[PDB]
Amino acid sequence: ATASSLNSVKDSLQRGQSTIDVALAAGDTITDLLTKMKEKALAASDTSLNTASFN
Amino acid sequence: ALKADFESLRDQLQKAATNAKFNGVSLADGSTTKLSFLANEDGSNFTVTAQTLS
Repeated sequence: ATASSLNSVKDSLQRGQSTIDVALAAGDTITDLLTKMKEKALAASDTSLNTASFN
Repeated sequence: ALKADFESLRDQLQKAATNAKFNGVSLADGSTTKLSFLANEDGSNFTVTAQTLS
């Protein structure tokens, strides 16, 4: 009965690995958008741009 | 005649000083005291003091 019960534990572990894989797949694009946001802000910090570039 | 040419040159000088600008900003017309261009990724500036020529 114990050895049969272990299969559900393996299924739960595999389900948790799948959930973490989905979270990492989202984190890739989240980090990329954060990098592009830092680029846009660091470029906007310059005072030599005209108002249209800042907008 | 020398006075008239002197006044015409002063007007052309003021015009050329007015036209010294690049995409709406300048270091020559006196519209601003300085421009702070980027120096590093953290946002530190490389200041360039304006030199008015008006």
